[PDB]
Amino acid sequence: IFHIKSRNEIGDETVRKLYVEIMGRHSNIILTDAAENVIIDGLKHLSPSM
RNA sequence: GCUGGAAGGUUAAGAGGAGCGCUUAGCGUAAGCGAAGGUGCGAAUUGAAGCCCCAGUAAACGGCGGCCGUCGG
Repeated sequence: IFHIKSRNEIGDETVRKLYVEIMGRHSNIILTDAAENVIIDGLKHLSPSM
């Protein structure tokens, strides 16, 4: 977990998670918006096409 | 389309009657001004229904889609 606060370009203290599922080969750096727990940019898919 | 509302816009004829002309006494050296009256044109303001507008209505009119992916977007 990385508790990314941000005194961002506004001044508001926008807090989120940045979960990195370190899993060797197929890991995934995931900026998880903490208050919503929503992905905002991720790496590996499973659409769930299967 | 109908039913309803319709704050508001716009909308008549009509009441209008600000003013604008012309005639012409009189004033006028001329130039012209010109009162009154007449006569003609007349704006402002007001002017409903209505349509503009907002609802509701499909056993009203009427209408009942496309593109990408592999059923979803």
